[PDB]
Amino acid sequence: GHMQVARSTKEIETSQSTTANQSDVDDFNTLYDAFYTNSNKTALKNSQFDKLSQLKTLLDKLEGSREHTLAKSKYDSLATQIKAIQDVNAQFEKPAIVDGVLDTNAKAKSDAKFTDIKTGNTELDKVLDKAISLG
Repeated sequence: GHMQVARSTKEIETSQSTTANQSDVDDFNTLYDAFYTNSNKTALKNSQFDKLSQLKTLLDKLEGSREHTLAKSKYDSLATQIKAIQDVNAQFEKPAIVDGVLDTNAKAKSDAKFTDIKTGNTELDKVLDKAISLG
């Protein structure tokens, strides 16, 4: 076209393989940060789990970019932490890791089949566990 835009006035990026965008990354990281009840990311909010496919979507926004890696390693991480939560919550009649904290009020179903899930998030592992300890 006659506009001619490039990396010239779009920050100091490009020419270093593919790279993500903040409309890709920031929201990713944000919704991602959001899955975590705290920024230590040692605990997970369950309302965010519905956005895990969205976090995958934002990671999908990272898709094709280098950030994707990092962010897949964030995403997949976060996804696992929640999936873990899900896994074990999924064993209860009602989730028992909710907001990084287990629901002792939960009900480890007759279908509850727990796994010593390591998400890499220890405190989460320990809350994952928490639930399993209801099981």
